[PDB]
Amino acid sequence: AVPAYPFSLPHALDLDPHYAELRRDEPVSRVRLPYGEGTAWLVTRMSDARIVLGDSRFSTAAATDPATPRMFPTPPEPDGVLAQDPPDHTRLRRLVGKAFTARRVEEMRPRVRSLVDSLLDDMVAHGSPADLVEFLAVPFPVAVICELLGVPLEDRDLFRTFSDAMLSSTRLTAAEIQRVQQDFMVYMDGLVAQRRDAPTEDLLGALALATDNDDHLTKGEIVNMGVSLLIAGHETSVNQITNLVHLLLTERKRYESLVADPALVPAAVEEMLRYTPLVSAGSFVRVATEDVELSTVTVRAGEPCVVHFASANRDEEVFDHADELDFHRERNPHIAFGHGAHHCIGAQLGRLELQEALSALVRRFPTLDLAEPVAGLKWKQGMLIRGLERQIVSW
Ligand code: HEM
Ligand SMILES: CC[C@H]1OC(=O)[C@H](C)[C@@H](O)[C@H](C)[C@@H](O)[C@@H](C)C[C@@H](C)C(=O)[C@H](C)[C@@H](O)[C@H]1C
Repeated sequence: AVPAYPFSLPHALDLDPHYAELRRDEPVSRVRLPYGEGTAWLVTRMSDARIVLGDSRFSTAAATDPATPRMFPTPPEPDGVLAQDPPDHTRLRRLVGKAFTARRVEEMRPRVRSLVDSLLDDMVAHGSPADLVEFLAVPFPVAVICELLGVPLEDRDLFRTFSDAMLSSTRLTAAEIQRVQQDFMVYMDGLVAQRRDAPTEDLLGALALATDNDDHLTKGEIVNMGVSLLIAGHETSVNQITNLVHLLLTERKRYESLVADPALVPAAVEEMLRYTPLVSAGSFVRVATEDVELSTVTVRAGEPCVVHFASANRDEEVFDHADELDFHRERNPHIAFGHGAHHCIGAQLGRLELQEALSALVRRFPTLDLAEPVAGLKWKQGMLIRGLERQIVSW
């Protein structure tokens, strides 16, 4: 009876035109998600998005029930941050949030700028043409989160594999993913356990203290924070570097406009954050705990809702010429980093990383162009997020 969401297999970074139709004439529409049972409201507009994400009457904890609609094979892990409601959620985030403040993240620009340069030095050693993914997109975020978290850099292939499986949408089965979660939890649990009598000066260390020094928080929750930070810490930024670079080079003018004014980069990062559907479709589901008014509908208590971040970021009531990509927007109140209690904790880290990668490239490689055809570009399929597996560039 009700439409299947996602509405189509994704292509590149392009939005299904049905989102625009929905925004205009049915901003809160009912849908059938690929897993779980029953039905959920899809929220396509910014005003409503902020209510689902921002309001205390929406619970993510309530979506841990296997019967709830969701975008992924496995029932959500109860111990994950996305599934915690405040105040427990607040305490959990407090454990680690100090290190992610705008101010602390800013402290890293120097380590991060060196790291980027070093990895771009190794790209020039190789010489054009080269795979931007191989040389920059993967190794840069991976190094940063490894050094931040205190995760062995030699284990990249291990945690990348794990992380890719947990961000599966259509690709893997419930059992394959459920398998990987236990391995990953055991891996992380072993990693924090190494600090029982070898305390470290890193997040995993702080995480280890919390497991032997906390009454409010379970060990499952504390350990799962480590896996959430490690998955997110690289999966987002790695794909997001390729996404911005794709958007820049497909219409060379954009890349050209940044070479002209490298101070634009930060605003262009914020723009491309708004434009890009990093989350391919949907979001972690929020279940209403009381009736809640949206634009066109009152969501009833127990009814699930899901948000498409990218569609809210194409809302014509809040962005002028929203279907157009523009680095000179005066205001840009996007929700590329979500909104409310679960606003991404690495928003400042992601920004730092994207700024520094894009700056360095725009300074150093003015003659950067896509050295493979747009048609054969290998976008990743059946994962909850989008990005390229390779990006061969010439200079
Ligand atoms: C370009 C970079 C990034 C983008 C676009 C991005 C996007 C998002 C979005 C949209 C959410 C909201 C999910 C929801 O509430 O339904 C989110 C949550 C999250 N992000 Fe990110 N993110 C980025 C970078 C990072 C980084 C670098 C880390 C970690 C180092 C990270 C860790 C997280 C975590 C843990 C959450 C969930 C926290 C919670 O449940 O409260 N993200 N991110
Ligand atoms: C339905 C789409 C979402 O994926 C999920 O909910 C996944 C099942 C989460 O368990 C993933 C693996 C967690 O590690 C996140 C903390 C990663 C972080 C980057 C995000 O929050 C991300 C935006 C995420 O919410 C969306 C991709």
